[PDB]
Amino acid sequence: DVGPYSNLPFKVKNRRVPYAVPHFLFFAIGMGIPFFACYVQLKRSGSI
Amino acid sequence: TATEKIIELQKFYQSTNKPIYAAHPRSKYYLIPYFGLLGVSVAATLFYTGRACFGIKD
Amino acid sequence: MNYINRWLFSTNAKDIAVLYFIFALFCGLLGSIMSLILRLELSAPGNQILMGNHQLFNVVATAHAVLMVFFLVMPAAIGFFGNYLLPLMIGASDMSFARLNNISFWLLPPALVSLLASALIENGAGTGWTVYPPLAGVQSHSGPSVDLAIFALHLTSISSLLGAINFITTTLNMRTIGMTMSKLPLFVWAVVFTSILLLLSLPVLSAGVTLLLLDRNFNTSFFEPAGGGDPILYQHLFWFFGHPEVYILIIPGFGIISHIVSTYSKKPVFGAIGMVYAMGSIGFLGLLVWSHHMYTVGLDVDSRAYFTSATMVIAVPTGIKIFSWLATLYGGSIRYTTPMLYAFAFLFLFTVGGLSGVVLSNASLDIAFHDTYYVIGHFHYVLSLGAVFSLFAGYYYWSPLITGLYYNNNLANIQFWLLFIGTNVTFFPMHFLGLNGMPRRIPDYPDAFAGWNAISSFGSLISIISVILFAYVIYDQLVNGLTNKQLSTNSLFKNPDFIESNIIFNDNSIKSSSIDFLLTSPPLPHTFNTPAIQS
Amino acid sequence: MRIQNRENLQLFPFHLVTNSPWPLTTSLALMSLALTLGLTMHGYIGNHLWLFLAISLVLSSIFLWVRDVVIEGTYLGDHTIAVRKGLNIGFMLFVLSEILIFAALFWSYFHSAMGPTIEIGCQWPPVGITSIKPTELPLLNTIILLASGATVTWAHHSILYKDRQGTLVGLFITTLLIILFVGCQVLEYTWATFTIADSVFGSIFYAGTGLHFIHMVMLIVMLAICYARMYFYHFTSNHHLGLETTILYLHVLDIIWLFLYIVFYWWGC
Amino acid sequence: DVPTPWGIFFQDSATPNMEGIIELHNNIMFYLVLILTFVSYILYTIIYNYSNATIVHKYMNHGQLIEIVWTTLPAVILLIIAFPSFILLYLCDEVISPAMTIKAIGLQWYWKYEYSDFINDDGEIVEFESYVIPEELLEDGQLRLLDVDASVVVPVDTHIRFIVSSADVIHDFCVPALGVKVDASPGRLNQTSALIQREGVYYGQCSELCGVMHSAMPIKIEAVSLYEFINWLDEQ
Amino acid sequence: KEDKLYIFWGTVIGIVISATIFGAFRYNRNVPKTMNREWQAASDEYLKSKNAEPFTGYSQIQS
Amino acid sequence: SRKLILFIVFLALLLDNMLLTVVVPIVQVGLLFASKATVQLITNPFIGLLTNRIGYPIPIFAGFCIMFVSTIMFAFSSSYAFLLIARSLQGIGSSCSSVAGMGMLASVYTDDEERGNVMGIALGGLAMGVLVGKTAPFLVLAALVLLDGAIQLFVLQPSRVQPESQKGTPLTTLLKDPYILIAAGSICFANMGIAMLEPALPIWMQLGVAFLPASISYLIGTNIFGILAHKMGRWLCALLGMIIVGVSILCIPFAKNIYGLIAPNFGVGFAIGMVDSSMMPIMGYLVDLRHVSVYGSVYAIADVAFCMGYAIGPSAGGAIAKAIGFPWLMTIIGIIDILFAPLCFFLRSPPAK
Amino acid sequence: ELKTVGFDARFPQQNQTKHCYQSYLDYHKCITVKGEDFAPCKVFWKTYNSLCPSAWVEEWDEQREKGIFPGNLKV
Amino acid sequence: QFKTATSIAEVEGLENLVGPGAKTGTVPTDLEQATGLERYELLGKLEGIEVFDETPLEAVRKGTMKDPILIDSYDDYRYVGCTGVPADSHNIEWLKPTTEKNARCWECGSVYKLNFL
Ligand code: HEA
Ligand code: HEA
Ligand code: CUA
Ligand SMILES: [Cu+2]
Ligand SMILES: [Zn+2]
Repeated sequence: DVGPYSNLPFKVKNRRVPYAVPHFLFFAIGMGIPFFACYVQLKRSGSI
Repeated sequence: TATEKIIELQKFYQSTNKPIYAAHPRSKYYLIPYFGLLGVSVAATLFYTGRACFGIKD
Repeated sequence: MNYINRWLFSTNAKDIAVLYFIFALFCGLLGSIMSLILRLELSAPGNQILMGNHQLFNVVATAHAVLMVFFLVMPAAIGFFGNYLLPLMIGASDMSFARLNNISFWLLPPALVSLLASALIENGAGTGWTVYPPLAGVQSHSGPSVDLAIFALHLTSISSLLGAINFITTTLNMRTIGMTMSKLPLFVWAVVFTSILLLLSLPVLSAGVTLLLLDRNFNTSFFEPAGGGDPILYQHLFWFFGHPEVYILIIPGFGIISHIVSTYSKKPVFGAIGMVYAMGSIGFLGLLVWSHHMYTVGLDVDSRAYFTSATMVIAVPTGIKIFSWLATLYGGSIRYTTPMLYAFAFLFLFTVGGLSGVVLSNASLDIAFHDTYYVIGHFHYVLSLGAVFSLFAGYYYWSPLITGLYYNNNLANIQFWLLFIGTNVTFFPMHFLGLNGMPRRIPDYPDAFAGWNAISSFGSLISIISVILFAYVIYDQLVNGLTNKQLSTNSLFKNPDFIESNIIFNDNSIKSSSIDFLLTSPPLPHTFNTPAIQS
Repeated sequence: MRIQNRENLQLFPFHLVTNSPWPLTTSLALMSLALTLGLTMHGYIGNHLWLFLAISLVLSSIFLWVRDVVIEGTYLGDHTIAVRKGLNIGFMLFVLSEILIFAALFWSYFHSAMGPTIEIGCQWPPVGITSIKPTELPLLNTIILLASGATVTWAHHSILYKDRQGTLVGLFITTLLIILFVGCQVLEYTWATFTIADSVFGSIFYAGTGLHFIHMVMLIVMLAICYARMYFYHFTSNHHLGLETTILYLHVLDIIWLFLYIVFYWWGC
Repeated sequence: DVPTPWGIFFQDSATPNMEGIIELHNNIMFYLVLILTFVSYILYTIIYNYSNATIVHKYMNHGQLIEIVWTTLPAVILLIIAFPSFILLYLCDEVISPAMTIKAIGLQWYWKYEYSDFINDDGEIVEFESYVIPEELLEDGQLRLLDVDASVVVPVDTHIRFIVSSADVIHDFCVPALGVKVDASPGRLNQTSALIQREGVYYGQCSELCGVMHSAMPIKIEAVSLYEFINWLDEQ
Repeated sequence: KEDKLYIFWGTVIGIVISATIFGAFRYNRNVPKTMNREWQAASDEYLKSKNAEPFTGYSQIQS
Repeated sequence: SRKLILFIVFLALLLDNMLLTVVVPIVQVGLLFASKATVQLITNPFIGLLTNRIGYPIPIFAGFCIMFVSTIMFAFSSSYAFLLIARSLQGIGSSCSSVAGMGMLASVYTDDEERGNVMGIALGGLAMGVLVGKTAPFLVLAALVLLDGAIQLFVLQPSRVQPESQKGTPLTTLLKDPYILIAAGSICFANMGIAMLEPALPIWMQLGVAFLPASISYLIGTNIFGILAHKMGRWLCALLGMIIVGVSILCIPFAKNIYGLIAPNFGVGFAIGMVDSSMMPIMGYLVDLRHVSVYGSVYAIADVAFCMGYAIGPSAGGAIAKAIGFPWLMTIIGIIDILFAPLCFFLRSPPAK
Repeated sequence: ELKTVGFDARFPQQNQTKHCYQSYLDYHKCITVKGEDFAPCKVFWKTYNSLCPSAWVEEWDEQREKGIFPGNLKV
Repeated sequence: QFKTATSIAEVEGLENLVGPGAKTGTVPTDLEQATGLERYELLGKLEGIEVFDETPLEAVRKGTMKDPILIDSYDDYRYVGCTGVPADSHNIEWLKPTTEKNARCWECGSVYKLNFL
């Protein structure tokens, strides 16, 4: 089964949910966590 | 038989069809408490690091 | 069960490099959004986004330092390019201690959790990246934040030590039949010379951090001056780690550039023995200087004169490497593909960022530049434009071989030009702000420093767009990547010569100087059954 | 390579490890140890029986590694001449790293011994702290260490002349000659006049001679697994790498103790 | 002095030490500009001439004379740089007779100035504390985050020795025009020396990080004549 | 020839977007009271009476 | 101030052993290898009288310039006579530099406790030259340090000839004293064995890893036992040092492999370090107790006793190795080094005058 | 006419933390003997009042009055 | 698990390399306790046969297409690195001979053929 889509941990083709959703959610979480941290520490210290 | 079971266990660890860490009929006694208590040790430090972010102390 | 025994319980060295890449991408996204938070606050005078909180500004700066000194550049330059390429270049099947490679990967996700949990249970850890003793005590930071942040610098230290011992032990006795240790490629020498500094530097950091912990929580008073200690000792015990560290980030970059300069300009490298001796000299003279970070603490007058002399000497070996790269690029034929664009943008910007280091080396001139934005502008031209550019060049060089899927050339060029323009807009007026007198680590500034802060907030929004375009380049590589090899001739590793016909070239396509580009391109799981032969 | 049936055996002398689960479990134990020690020291947990589970699970994880290291060498039989050289180079590069932790602690001693501050009236061992006399129990420990360095040479030179009773007795005598060191040094920590918090002097004296304590519990364990693996016939007269690593580890600790006795216990003025 | 809005270069000097710093920087920039122009011209020649070329000189890979020329020529530059650096390091300091001493102790988020001389028989030492003026209480024309309520007033043409320490954490005394940047660590005294040649106002800011109120801790130095200093010292 | 135009007009529409994003964070600013022309003209008189920047220039006016 | 003198002396001893030992990477061979040591042995007593006349700083930089011009004449020399002349001038420069530098460290650091620490740091340059790529970084680092030294000594403050205020004792008066000679004999007989071991080691038996542990141990030994020799008494350190040198020398004939020499070599180098840093300060102590304080000729005698081993070593060692052999030579030098060690107890309290 | 401490070449460095302590100890040594009103023991008084911060002197005086003081004041 | 070998002429796998046993009260010898790829080296070195070769490439004669250099392998491919006929003239160029095609070394010109054993 050695081939061009065999060394990757995630499945890319012949998949039920298309690959755009797992590709987008990875970057969405990666650029959304450090705004959540700032929101929590702002709300714990009085300011809006 | 004698203390030279070395020439007997070397015909067992070869041709086993199981992994090395679970091949002998003694590895149950080592592997059941370890994996049992590890799932409590990890599940206790994910409850006290989420309770503590909300300000709750003991 | 086959998923678990092959991507969680692993032995293969090349299958941990892909996990290192996936981790490094995430930990380089988080810090870049944290940097965008900082640069959107330092835009105009006043209190704009963080309402009045000067905490959650220092926390963001600390967590942006740690996530890209320890969690992005080192996992990419050690895990993805060192674990994958070094066995294939020296000709070995796998590493010597494979389970230590697996633990050196898996110590890092527990190090991310403690750092992200050092910014939610309390005010936070706003001590800066250098966790100085009398601020990080129990009178300013009294909570489980600094403690959980100095436990994230232990696990990374253990991982780096265990990786370095593996790298040194592998290259000594796991070579092929006809390689002595003078026919090795230059990347293996770069990994060896960074792995020796990882042995010789990390115990001092571990000792200093542990003594800081004992001062905080077991009332020991190593660094408290009410019991007979000095804070300055910690500075020694920090910076003896600090200056080896910043060569650990840059030596694996250099060798990568050499390969690109050897490839897309069809000439061998000018003076390879001089290059390995130059890397050895740079590695040795990074341990005998550490106190140029501390000229204002009150040292002697005969000790500053030693550290000005021992700092400017390091310019002599680096010039040999730069001029040898110019001599390699001089005579040959040059085709401008997307690795050589990043290669050409590295030989100019490392020089500009490194010539500022000679101005800061003098103890007389450091009185005007210490804790000032000139230092920040100095080390961002070398960190963001010297290491990240080498990482992008290495990715665009070795990704078709590892993955087997090609990429669109035009979008990669647009990404490169956006990075170039935005990053040169961002870090250049920091020199002017430094020369006029703006200090470091301040949220709010006097109204005179406004205008340049309006311009350096504009390039960051250019660079984030380049990161998003890089994400789309990866997506276009993974989907329909088999059909992206006939669009452009960039997919060819080497071009036909003048006399070499096309019919002859299609029979004999790959000409190389390493084992790397002659493999089948997915590399096989067990890639060497019979040994390789070198004369 | 032109031996007749050569295809049926491996063509390069290196060890391909089978798939093992222990790297993940060590990391999951260190996660719990780091977070529990960060939390119990500032409230938030209260009960001190989670830290002890974390340390116990870490030590059992190393023991469960070393089992699969032993079975792959005395039963499967994959340790050629090259792999043994790799293991020796590896252990030397951990002994070297464990030396350089003591260098920073020695440099934390000479940065205060030569040049003390003004808060302490400028004097080593300062006023009100009575030091430990070096003509008492710190002589007994030194002579016990020099004897234990001599007894293991009678154990490594009796496995090469094929005398079994003469390898077991020497290892037994060495194992009882390291337990007495720990027993003496735990009695010198209960009959002292100064604690970890009583100066910069009481804080560096219990931090260079306390790491040595942890490093010498490891020799008691490593010598128990070297007596027990010799009693059950695992050691041949030319293939024993468990003894060679325990001998190199003991001698480095003896030389380190001879520098913890002239700098810490004798030199005070 | 005061910072200027679109600044490119240094602030103006009032001390010989800062003039030596400026002269040494302008001496180093000569050689750095020469090296950068040489490297840029070589890359321009490489791009303009040897791009997509038919002939590859793949046997010019050794060199023997040219590797000495890029090893000895940077060394001569380092010796020429190292001569005035050592002269400026050793020469310009308090060689002869300082004439005053001001102790500038750094507390948490303000400054404490003691003029240690002018002592009465009972210990009537003149002392004050300098704070920052808030934005709400500023008058018309004052500089935000730099203007204080009490300023250090010194004469002109007089050697002044500053002894800097701290009581809480590590601070850093800075007046950019005067060329003074020394730490303030909580268990030791540090010294600097300044000579001021012209009257005016000199502004400065703290450097080493101390906590939340790091950006509000200014330093302001006025340089009056001797008669005004005597009239000011008989009022405080 | 039809690819360099694509790269050029891809970089231009990468610079235009960031300018429109940065403009939106420029109208909605907290402007303190000191950043007005009638306040930076009162500072020049104080910097003129106490002689400051004799050699180069002093000017705090940037509207 | 005072530390730049320590830097100058450290670099002077480093260049001494670098130009002495490192000649091959950078009978006729017996005479050519020992050409430097004998001419240094002859011209050492003259500089001790010269420093009392013209002062300390000028012979140091004169020796540096003489060493530089002699090395650059040795660089392109082909004939035998000019090569012998070039190595003779190399030796006569290296004889001025070390003697005047050690005398000026003796002169500036008057306190007895600091002198041992500073000379323990300064003697560590005798092994860095044995350990020591391109080497052009290190030469320009040295050139920068000596530029700093020249700026402070000759530029900022004027320097005249300025002879010393007091007149020192002559060389024969120093040679009539028993204590200075018996202190010098310890250094001589300690260094004699390690001088003779080097040529006979290719005969008995890659090259750098045999000599590396002594260079590792020497720095640690001198930098530790420079400080701690004040409380322990210097005579006891000398006695223990000679004992350990003797035992580690007898340990070599029982070794039958190249890797078995690593452990005794440490036991050589550390031990000879504890011979040196203990005994070289105390000579400068003795003149402060019994004579008038001029430190030139005494450290000239000390350098004579240091260089006697390297002068006599290979020429006699080859003859003994051809005559009897390696293990009996090691046995006789070890018994001599052990037998000398009882009589170093006599330096506990010399009679003051 | 604005006169302060000169050079004092036994302490030539940038750390003046030993000059303060030595001046304080020397003043109290020469005031234990030779009376309290004597002329050269006001050179030391002006010496440590010109370098030392005041809080250090107050803490040292309280530590002296409680009997609890690490120093060599007993000659 | 089966009949034990005495020389390496009777070794048809890992099934012939277990060996006899030691006796009670004796430090065992390596000819009485060794199983895997360790005993195979042991039975090679007591005869003179080196199982794991460390001899480099032939650097004597060039390569013609009629008379090529024969490289021996147990696979269909083997990586061969050419560096010259006087053994250091040619730089390092790597080649992959195959059972269907011969490599030819674009700079100096030696031809390599694969011998399948
Ligand atoms: C990224 C890795 C990196 C690199 C490559 C360097 C390179 C150098 N750094 Fe380091 N440095 C840092 C890491 C790094 N540094 C960091 C992170 C900081 C910030 C500190 C922080 O706050 O924690 C810092 C800051 C810093 C300072 C300022 C410390 C302070 O704030 O006061 C100094 C000053 O001595 C210094 C020294 C040097 C020198 C001399 C070089 C030189 O190696 C540069 C060499 C480059 C060349 C010289 C180009 C060669 C070209 C030639 C053709 C040679 C021509 C010859 C001549 C110029 C004579 N660095
Ligand atoms: C690791 C090196 C590094 C990097 C990459 C960056 C990135 C950036 N840094 Fe720098 N910065 C530091 C070094 C670095 N910085 C350090 C050490 C500090 C702390 C100083 C202190 O604590 O005192 C600091 C802090 C710091 C500050 C805060 C200053 C302070 O508070 O005093 C600022 C603000 O202007 C700034 C600027 C920027 C900007 C705009 C970027 C932008 O470039 C961010 C955008 C990022 C990208 C352009 C690259 C994205 C990378 C990837 C996604 C590629 C992944 C790679 C592979 C695929 C192989 N940095
Ligand atoms: Cu206060 Cu800085
Ligand atoms: Cu640095
Ligand atoms: Zn060829």
